[PDB]
Amino acid sequence: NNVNLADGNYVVNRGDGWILSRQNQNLGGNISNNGCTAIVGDLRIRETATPYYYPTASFNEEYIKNNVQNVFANFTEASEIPIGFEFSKTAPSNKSLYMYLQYTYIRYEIIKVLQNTVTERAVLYVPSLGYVKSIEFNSEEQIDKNFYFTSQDKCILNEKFIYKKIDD
Amino acid sequence: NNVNLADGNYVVNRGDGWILSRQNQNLGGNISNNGCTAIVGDLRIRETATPYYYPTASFNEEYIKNNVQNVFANFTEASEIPIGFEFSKTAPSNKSLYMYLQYTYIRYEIIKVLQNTVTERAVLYVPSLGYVKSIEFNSEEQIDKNFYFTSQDKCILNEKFIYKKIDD
Amino acid sequence: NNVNLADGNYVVNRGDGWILSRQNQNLGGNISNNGCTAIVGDLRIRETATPYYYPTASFNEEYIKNNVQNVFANFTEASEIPIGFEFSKTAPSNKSLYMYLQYTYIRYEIIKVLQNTVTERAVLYVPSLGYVKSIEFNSEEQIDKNFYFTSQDKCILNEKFIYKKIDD
Amino acid sequence: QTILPYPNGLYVINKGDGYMRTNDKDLIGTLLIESSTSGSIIQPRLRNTTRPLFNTSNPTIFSQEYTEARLNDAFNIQLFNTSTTLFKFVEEAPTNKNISMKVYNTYEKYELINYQNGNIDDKAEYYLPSLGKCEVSDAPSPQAPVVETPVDQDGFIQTGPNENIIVGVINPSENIEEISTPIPDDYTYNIPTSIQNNACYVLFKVNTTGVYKITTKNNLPPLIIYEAIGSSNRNMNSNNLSNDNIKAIKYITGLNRSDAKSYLIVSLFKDKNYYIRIPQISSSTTSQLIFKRELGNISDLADSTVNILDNLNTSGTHYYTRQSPDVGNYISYQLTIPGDFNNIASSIFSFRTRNNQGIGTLYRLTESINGYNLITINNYSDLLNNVEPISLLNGATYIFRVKVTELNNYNIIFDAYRNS
Amino acid sequence: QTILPYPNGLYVINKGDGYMRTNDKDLIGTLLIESSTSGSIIQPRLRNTTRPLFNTSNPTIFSQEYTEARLNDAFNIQLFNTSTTLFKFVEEAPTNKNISMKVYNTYEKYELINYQNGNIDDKAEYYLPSLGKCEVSDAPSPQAPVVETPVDQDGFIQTGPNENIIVGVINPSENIEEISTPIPDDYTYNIPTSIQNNACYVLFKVNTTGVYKITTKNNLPPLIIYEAIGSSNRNMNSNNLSNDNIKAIKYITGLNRSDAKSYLIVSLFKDKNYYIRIPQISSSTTSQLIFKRELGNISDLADSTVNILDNLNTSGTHYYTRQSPDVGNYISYQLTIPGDFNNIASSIFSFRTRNNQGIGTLYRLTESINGYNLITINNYSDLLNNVEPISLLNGATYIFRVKVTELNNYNIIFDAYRNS
Amino acid sequence: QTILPYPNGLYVINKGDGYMRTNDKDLIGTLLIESSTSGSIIQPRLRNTTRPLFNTSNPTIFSQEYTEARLNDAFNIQLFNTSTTLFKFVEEAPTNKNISMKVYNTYEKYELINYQNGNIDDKAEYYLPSLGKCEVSDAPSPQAPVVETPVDQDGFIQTGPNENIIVGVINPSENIEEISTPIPDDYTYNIPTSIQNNACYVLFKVNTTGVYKITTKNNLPPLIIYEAIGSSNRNMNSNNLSNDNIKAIKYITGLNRSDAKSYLIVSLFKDKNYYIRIPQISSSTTSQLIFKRELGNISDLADSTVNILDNLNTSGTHYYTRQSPDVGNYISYQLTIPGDFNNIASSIFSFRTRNNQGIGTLYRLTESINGYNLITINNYSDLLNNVEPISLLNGATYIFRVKVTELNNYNIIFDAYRNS
Ligand SMILES: CC(=O)N[C@H]1[C@H]([C@H](O)[C@H](O)CO)O[C@](O)(C(=O)O)C[C@@H]1O
Ligand SMILES: CC(=O)N[C@H]1[C@H]([C@H](O)[C@H](O)CO)O[C@](O)(C(=O)O)C[C@@H]1O
Ligand SMILES: CC(=O)N[C@H]1[C@H]([C@H](O)[C@H](O)CO)O[C@](O)(C(=O)O)C[C@@H]1O
Repeated sequence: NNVNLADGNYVVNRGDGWILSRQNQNLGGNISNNGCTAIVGDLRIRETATPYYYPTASFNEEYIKNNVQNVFANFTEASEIPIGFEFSKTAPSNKSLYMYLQYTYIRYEIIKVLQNTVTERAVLYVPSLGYVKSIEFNSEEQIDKNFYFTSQDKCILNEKFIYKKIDD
Repeated sequence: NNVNLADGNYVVNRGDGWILSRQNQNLGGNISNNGCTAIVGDLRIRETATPYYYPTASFNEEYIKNNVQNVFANFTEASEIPIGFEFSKTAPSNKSLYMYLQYTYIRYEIIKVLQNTVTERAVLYVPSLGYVKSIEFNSEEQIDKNFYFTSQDKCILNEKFIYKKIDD
Repeated sequence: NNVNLADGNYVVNRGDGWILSRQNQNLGGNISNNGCTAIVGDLRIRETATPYYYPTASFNEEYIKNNVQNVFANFTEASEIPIGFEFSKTAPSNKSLYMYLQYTYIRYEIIKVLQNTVTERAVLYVPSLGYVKSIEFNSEEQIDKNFYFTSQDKCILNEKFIYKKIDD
Repeated sequence: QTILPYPNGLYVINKGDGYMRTNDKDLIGTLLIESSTSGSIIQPRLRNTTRPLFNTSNPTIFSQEYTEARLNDAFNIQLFNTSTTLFKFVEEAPTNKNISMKVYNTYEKYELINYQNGNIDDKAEYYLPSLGKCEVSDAPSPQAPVVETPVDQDGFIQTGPNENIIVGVINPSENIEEISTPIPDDYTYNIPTSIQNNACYVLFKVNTTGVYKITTKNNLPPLIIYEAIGSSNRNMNSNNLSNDNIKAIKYITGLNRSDAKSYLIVSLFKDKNYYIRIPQISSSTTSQLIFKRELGNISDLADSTVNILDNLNTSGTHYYTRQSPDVGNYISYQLTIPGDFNNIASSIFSFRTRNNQGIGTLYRLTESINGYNLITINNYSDLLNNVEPISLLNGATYIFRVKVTELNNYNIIFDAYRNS
Repeated sequence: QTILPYPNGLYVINKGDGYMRTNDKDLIGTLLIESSTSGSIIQPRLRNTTRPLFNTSNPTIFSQEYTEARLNDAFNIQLFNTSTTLFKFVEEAPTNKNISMKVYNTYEKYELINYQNGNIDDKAEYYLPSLGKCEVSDAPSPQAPVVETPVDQDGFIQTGPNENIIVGVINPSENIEEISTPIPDDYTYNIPTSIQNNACYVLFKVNTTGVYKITTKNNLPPLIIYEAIGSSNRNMNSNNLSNDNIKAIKYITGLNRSDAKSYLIVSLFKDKNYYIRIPQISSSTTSQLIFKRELGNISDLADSTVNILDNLNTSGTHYYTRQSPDVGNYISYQLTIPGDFNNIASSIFSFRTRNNQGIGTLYRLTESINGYNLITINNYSDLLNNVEPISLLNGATYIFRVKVTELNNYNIIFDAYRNS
Repeated sequence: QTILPYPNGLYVINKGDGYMRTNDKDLIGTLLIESSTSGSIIQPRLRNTTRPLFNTSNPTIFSQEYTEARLNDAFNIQLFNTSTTLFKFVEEAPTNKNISMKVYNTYEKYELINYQNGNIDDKAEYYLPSLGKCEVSDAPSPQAPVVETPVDQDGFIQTGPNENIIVGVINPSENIEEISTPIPDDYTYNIPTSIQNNACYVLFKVNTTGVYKITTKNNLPPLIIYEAIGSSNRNMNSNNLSNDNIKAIKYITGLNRSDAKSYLIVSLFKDKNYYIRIPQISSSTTSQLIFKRELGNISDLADSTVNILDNLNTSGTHYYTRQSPDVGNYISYQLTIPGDFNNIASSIFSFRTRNNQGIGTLYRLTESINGYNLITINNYSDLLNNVEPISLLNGATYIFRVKVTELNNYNIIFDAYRNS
């Protein structure tokens, strides 16, 4: 929780590749076998690509939005233009392949700091792209709970901390 | 024509992969050569995917429809959602490839039986997917009539006989 | 400039694959690296596929159009139907790939001749398809001016001279 | 200009795929694909509208709409200027050479003909938009010399595989009578008075698979019989013919020549539907269609018109001109030779054909054992100017079967030479 | 019919992907892919509309809309009958054999249950449209014999990987109280009068990570405590609980049985949000929620209900029936054995369980050093019909911890046998 | 801050592709592609709208619309905020490692400048939406330490290949005169009175390919000549210049400095169209444009301004400051040295440049043989502080040609030193 920077408010890019807790399988999954190539994708548009604001007393949604879109990517303007992504994997011979899709996100924070630690923190998740997990299976095989389910938000890439001081 | 089951009326799934007589080349064909990959496909929707009812005195179209859609797939509900299929083949080096497409169908029957044979039979063909035949050729080569033309309805897969008794 | 044919007016197909001066990079370009497959394409429709008429005193646009479309392809009727083309290339390992797209054209001429040379000439460029040039690069590498820029109209295929006499 | 061995009527011929107009009139475009690059041309059906082409010899009768209705009768073409089918061509160029990809629109050529007495009286050509053609080759040198070449003749060229599928269709200006009840071994059908005004078809099926003799009363007029294409399988009821309004028909045997007094010997199957075309008869007295199941070896004639030969009391030349069957198929002739029956051989006979070559089998027809029987008298390898005499018993009935082996002319001519 | 080791309430269980109806009710279709050919079936989302399936045991309470609201609480499913996701299957057939490609629509099965006293009182099944199933195999012989087989029972089959993810959700007919200020080491919360009318949850967090004793005044009623799933990270303020309205909850410990006088010993973490469910209390006098930070080895009990055992002055059988914890988890019992405290061992005790097997640890609870302390007296490998006597000092307080090892029954029964 | 060796006017410079804003402002997103998996990011143009970026130094003159009109003049850019082009990136991860795919939108940077006396007076930057950038690398460890790094400066970075294509465009506030008739070997064009109010261009072509002397009456003002880019091929008529309204122009030679009395020696080609810019002349007496075909070796000067050097009767320093040609190109100086012509060498001359280095060739200009002739007197390898004396005949006319070899300054300075 320690942060080595001066007193004041900051907007920070925490990076791409964040996935959210409990929504692992919301988009569904895909089953194939015996050398079949399975493909899953999505053309994200505004009606299915919803940003998640977790605001705070001093930092409301409009405040998060304007400061993020001024320094980093304007996700409102970008949302008007459909963009596709897809993943493919070939099922192995004589075995079955399961493959499920979930949205990835850019995590943004707006933090207040007193020179030792973050005092306040609002969070914004902007829809980015997607991520597939796959597993080989058969009907008799039990598999790890944690494959299907993420209990805490995490980043499948390396986390980042790129900062700008608001009202310097 | 013999059928080993009790007296009464039945709805029966005769399987997928049926092709219809005299409509082999209705969708057209495709010509390629010299290592080219040729692809043909179709996004079947309601305006080009027409079911064929061949009804009978006791079994009219609405009677065929309702009994098929209650036991087997609801093809009316399914028809509202576009679905694509395509085939591809690479033309050989220094030779030409011809490739033609035709719709495949699920064949359904509604049969009346007296304990030795089918007394009555209505038929329904529901559009399923498609099937390509291909042939290598040159301008001088004559080829079999039966390649271009199917005179009697047949199934390119194994035929099935999955039955349910109507009004048990 | 010499042309071995009788006195009179002619419509002539100069072939496919013509590219126009100074518009090399109008459609933009594409950058990839490290074994990535880059794809660029276009579904040409009427709003982005504009013909270029360079008419003359005796041969106006309507005169060029009608005589070309009577003998050769009716490009007005063809323009109503969207058609796609695309190119792909895999970027090399540990190097960057640049790839840019430009429209190709059928060049048509209507020429007046006096039995030694072409006295008059109107030109029509009909949008055909497209053409990609690619180059491997790094940030420090200088590259030929002529890669980015065509100063005079040329044909990337062999030029043709297929003629018909107007009003014989 | 080939011989069409078919009776009068309407035919839709699929003359193949890969047709396209000359002078790059159907060129979509050309891609230059550089080495180690892939190129692709797509028809993605973002619009469903297609552009069929059509030509006709008589636009009032064979109009586009009329031709389309026949194409539907024949091949069940549903949609003529809308498609949801896509086609695409993809090609990677090798590491060493550039490649040229030329893509064209193409058509399937359907030909509608009105065929009368061996002539095409009316002709329409319908070009159904198809799924394209791609020609790839080594990229041409841009420095290649420019050859001044004249624009070639306006029309079509065929770039697809050879094809000629002929399908007969019911003439929709001729009424269809239906015998709903599958006919028993012996059936007589009274021809209604509408036959006075135009020809008609009678749709029927047989109760029991077998060989049948089909004829009018007094063996005139001649009959034509077809099979409904694709009627097998499909809907069915016990004692009722299931009409699916199938108008695509396959010619079996029969002819149009009005003086050809005859009957048909045909192998008919229970699971099929058949059409008999009865020509217009201007008489005021009712005609009949007579069906008679035949057991025994008269099945040797199966699928054949049996022409009854008349006025043979004179000696020498006796010609009979008839529509030739196709190569491999039968035409037959029945002969009751003149004179009273004891066991004297009547003025020796010699049998030959004139236009078309054929095998030839002579049978004596047994009249009243318990049903008819054929006794093979002699076979002939070639019939064209054949002169192997044979002595037939006066008063006896003989049948000569010709299996055609070369089709030089629309008509086959048969000569029963009566020698001494 | 498995034992669900959870308290009363609402649960949404994801029972896995790859569900589909029987009798090819979800078959998209089959491609026959010839050797050296590729075949593909695409769901391109040209329409976004999907068709979820739904069944319910009571349609008035567990309506589709209500079930959807719970699925949102649990998994944050946003869209129930619209999708922009595509799926596609592609397969090239080998050079030697043809291949069959069968593609189906599939669903994820979500199950909403109202769980009361170890029974499912209300049950709804929501089938969320998923991203399909493809089965490829060698193309079947078209000459294969046709086996007449009856249509099998109407319903679903599962073709995806085994899955059973249980997520508790807040009962939305029970109000949520919030302690906005992160609680200090010692906190007392006055339960408002609305508790007279229905149960409630109290949302809170701790200021300092540690082990805590949670109990009502006089240890009745029993409490249940859950953790909010996914509350970590996310928004934060110094001295203020950040509510993100997270309604997905993970059960920690506690039970419903109304006579189970008890307290909770739970390991709570600063970065998390917790929910305590206080049941309905019909009394007119105010009840309190007491939090007390515990230092020292009472943490051995961490995440356990501690059941206070009453009326043990009689000797022999002393049964106590309680909701069994899951395999690997704790249930604990506090015993102040009868008699006055000197150092005489009170009528020897023997400890056993009845339904479920478990490990078992006996501690003496030190009362007043400087904070509480547990001294391990003895461990027991198996508890089911265990009869190893132990002599406890009269007037002393002992705690017996059971770590469950086999879950045969919803309830675990504990017997404190008082021997002589 | 490079030297632009061009005359005054408007220029559109394509400064390359692959431009993108800092701080991931143009990031579409990142895919983590697991081993043995393919990942893909698509821009499918389901909407055609694009978002060009634009900055300007003066928004009233160089407005977005004005800049777009210049981009059209230069490169024929048709559509500025709509595209039908698609781009896609596909990548399979190896069996052993995961891969990261980062995709960005990109732009082509076009720069519009108003260039006056070696300064940029007005500057606009137009960023045309391009076909993207993909960066793949080994997937980063999710456990990688988080380095706190400041957001870097707002602006663009270039990630595409180095490019700097300069294209001049006609100043659309200056009228274009056209000589429709291809000029013969000798032509005189009367400059209309509008030249009093602003500069103009005269569009023309030559009847016969050759070298030409172009000058005003009395050699003032100086002229600039350009070539129309892409005018070759295209429409044509016998004795008529075909205007295609091509406004993209390539500078050949000429300069703006108002006191530079001169003429042009240029190699002009029959199949091209040329533009001469005549500056504003405020005089009330009519000026003329004089074309004169030159046979013979005055072609050595081909594409050069020939500066007539004045007031050289004094001895020593004689500087002349002129717009420097680019490396490899010519600037020339004509000298009629003072004194009466017999055969005495006039006060020895020494020739040097001051700012820019160059080769240097001294010719004596023959006046009246039958047309002009150049006799090479001497060459000089380097011109910067060159002091090799040469004795020229008084009254004779000499031409000194400088081929530039290093471009240090916008202006090249020429010194004709008159020694004794
Ligand atoms: C009454 C009769 O039997 N007429 C037959 C005649 C003569 O027998 C033949 O011309 C003389 O040899 O020939 C035909 O007209 C003929 O050429 O086909 C057929 C006709 O059936
Ligand atoms: C007052 C008291 O302590 N009652 C306990 C009783 C008796 O002790 C037991 O039935 C006799 O052995 O048992 C329970 O009802 C039980 O079965 O769970 C629990 C209850 O806490
Ligand atoms: C009348 C004349 O010829 N003037 C020339 C003068 C002088 O000769 C020079 O300054 C003295 O050496 O120089 C320029 O102004 C100069 O610097 O470019 C150019 C001009 O052409």
